[PDB]
Amino acid sequence: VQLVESGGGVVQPGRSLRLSCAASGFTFTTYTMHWVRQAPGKGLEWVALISSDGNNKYYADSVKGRFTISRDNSKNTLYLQMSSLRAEDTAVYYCARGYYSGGDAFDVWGQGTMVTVSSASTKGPSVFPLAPSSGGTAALGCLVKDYFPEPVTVSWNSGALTSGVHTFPAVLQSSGLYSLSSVVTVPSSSLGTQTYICNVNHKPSNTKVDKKVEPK
Amino acid sequence: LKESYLEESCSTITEGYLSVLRTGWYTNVFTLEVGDVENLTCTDGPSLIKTELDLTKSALRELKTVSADQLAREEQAAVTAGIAIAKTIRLESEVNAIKGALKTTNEAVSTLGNGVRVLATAVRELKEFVSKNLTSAINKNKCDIADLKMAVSFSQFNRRFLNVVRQFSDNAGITPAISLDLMTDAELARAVSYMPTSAGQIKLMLENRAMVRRKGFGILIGVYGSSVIYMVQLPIFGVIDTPCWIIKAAPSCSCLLREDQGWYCKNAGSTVYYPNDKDCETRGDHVFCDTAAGINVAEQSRECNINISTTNYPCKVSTGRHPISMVALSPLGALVACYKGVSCSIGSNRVGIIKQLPKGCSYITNQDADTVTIDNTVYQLSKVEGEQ
Amino acid sequence: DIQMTQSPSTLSASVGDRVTITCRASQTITIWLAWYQQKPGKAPKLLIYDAVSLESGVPSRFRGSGSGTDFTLTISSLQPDDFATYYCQQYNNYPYTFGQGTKLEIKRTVAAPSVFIFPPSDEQLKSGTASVVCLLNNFYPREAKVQWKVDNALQSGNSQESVTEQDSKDSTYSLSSTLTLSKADYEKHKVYACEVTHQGLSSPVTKSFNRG
Repeated sequence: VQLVESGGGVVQPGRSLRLSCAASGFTFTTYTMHWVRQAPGKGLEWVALISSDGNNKYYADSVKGRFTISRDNSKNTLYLQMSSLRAEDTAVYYCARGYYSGGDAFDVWGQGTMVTVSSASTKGPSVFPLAPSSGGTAALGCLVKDYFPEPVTVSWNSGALTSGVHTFPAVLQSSGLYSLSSVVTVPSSSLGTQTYICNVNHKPSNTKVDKKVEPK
Repeated sequence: LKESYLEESCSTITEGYLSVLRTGWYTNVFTLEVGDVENLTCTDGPSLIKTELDLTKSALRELKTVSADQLAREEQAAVTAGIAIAKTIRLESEVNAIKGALKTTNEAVSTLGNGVRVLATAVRELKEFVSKNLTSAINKNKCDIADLKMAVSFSQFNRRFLNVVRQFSDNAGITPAISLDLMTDAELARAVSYMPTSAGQIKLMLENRAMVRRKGFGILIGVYGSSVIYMVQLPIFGVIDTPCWIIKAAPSCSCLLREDQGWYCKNAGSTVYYPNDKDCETRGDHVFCDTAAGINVAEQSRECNINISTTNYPCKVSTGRHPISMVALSPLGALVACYKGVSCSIGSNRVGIIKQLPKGCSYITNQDADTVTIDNTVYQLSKVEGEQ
Repeated sequence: DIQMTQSPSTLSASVGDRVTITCRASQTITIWLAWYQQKPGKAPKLLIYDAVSLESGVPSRFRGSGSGTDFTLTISSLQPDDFATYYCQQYNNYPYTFGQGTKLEIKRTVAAPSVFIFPPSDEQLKSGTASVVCLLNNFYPREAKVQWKVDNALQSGNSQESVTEQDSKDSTYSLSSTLTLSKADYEKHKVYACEVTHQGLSSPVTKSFNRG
């Protein structure tokens, strides 16, 4: 009893992409199916429904004309054919089941798959040290600027130092590139005695790099 | 659909709609059998089954209250005729004759002593669990039983009952609609079938169960031992696929506006008018109108759509001294009345303004527009034929 | 479309409290509504369908209440699990619209942010861009206003902020403002200030650095 979405990825504006949703554990042919999407940070937004048989498909005004919903009750799979993708369509896309005939409350959702429509192309991050400032304890960090796409994974002392670490959510700049900062607070009596290294990794870029942050 | 605008009168007419007329109410009486819970006690102390048993006993205690609260509402529009039905079924005679009719089968037609026939349905799943599976192991009067599987089955079987109590408790005995716990999808399917009309009307209602639940409602009868009795009034859409048209109007100013705005459906050649907005409701190209809230108008009324100065019918156009600028949105377009001398503009959703409009009446389609703006207020174009 | 208005946008409460979130539709939607519990990174979980009916698996602390346009959702005894973001949704007609969301945060006693400023790295300066980082650490609540002033002159649109999720232990938030300009633009003014105002501060606190 589960739905599983697939087909999400990074594409350029104007491109096309097909999402499929595998249904199992219930009588998929009986249920009216939906697609509901959620931009990063934003709230939920229904986009499309398709009836149990397929005669009636409906779409929100935003995706109307570009997206096309379909289903194959033989393979228990739900489809969404996205064309003319704009950067606004960047979101996580869940397929959801209607509760009952006429009652479209969504009682079963999928994991969701991430779709990223951005004009930029793959690029690793530039890591810049945030030298300690302060009292009693001190704060340092690593600015990890100008990378695409998400995500990057920031450790500290290769995962040994975990308390006081604050890795902020990425912000995508006007450039179309993501950037974040990861900070930690440490005692001052230890800044010279103990070494502090942030280990950044960006798998879409294979940009594995460590930068030691020091007192200036 | 065809939507044509009338330069005179500054109105619109959207033709090509197909009726779904609610001509009657089918009555479905339900017996939610609970299984004599209050004879079971919880002396083992705090236990999970004891929480679930108190929930069920607290639920019917509160349901006995909500019936008691609204019987005292007797001092002496389709619901007011529906409690009159609920009056006759509340007697112990009818309840017993109904329960007796359902002893053999889970569903049967019971002929009421009042000369009417209602459908009787039995939802036994709760009582079946409370008697066969529940009261057997808790018979020790100790609820801290080893089988935790029983407590989770109790939660699953009583959920429909708990939700019905919550449903009737919040609305004080009369729900505004048929919910999933009032009737399931399958129970709805059997009831609409049992209605007195042909296959076409059954087919449409079965394809539009959401309208059946919308316009249908439910009244609570009361508790009779371990039997939650309640009746659900389902709409009977006995006349379908007849022609309907909507004529929405803006003030034309020199100053007049058309008072016979609203929905019009034909039933057996006699045109009928639905003035209020809640009488009719649309699903695609189908108009679900309430027959009771309908006004038989003479067919000479379609003369207001060729020239109002035709003394075969008094088209009753109304006049105002102070001209008011307004925007009455139509399904396939928009009529904008802009007679006060303000900035009036057609727009789109990613291009912006397309053209400035003059002072007066002018009809617009969605084909070359997406908004209409006066001053700082913008009106987004849509098929709000359900707007008056 | 039917516009779903939730209130409040943010609700801060403690374990054991009762909590009422209200949803409001622009048109009458009869009793066709749904309440979802969404936790970060996870799909929404349906809680109550129709107006008051409970979904299988949902605890009894959840209560619905509403008819027509004004609906509520009351959690009768807050458990640590209940803190997420809650959404309402109409299904009277399509398009199906949701509410803004209501974040159920845990309440803790007010804490003022520990402010830190970070000058642009030398390596970043050699590349030609200068981003100055301001850090507000462990404060409550999340409401905070950070303004950049270069040479006592306020800046607008050249900074962008980012907020942590509420700490599992501290129950606090941290915030990061990153004012960005070019090296040439960076090298014409000397003081770079970060003015912080937050209800844990009696007066706005300013943290700055003189380059060199």
